[PDB]
Amino acid sequence: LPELREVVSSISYIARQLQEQEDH
Amino acid sequence: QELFNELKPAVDGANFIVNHMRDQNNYNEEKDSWNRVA
Amino acid sequence: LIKHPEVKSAIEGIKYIAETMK
Repeated sequence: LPELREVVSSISYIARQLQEQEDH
Repeated sequence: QELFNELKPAVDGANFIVNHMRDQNNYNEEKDSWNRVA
Repeated sequence: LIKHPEVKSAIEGIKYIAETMK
């Protein structure tokens, strides 16, 4: 299921970006 | 089930996003309270 | 399946974001 993998990738990217936002 | 491990990055990321939104909302609410006190 | 506290928390959280921006 590549669609679920892409969903997981997008969610991981969003969480990572919010982590960098918190560090900043 | 392998579905749980496959979706665990998504579940953890969603929980992190939810916590970030909730913390930001509480922060904004406190700032709004300070504005009203002023 | 939904018995896990984390998926339940995630669903309720997504609804919380939607209500907050509404």
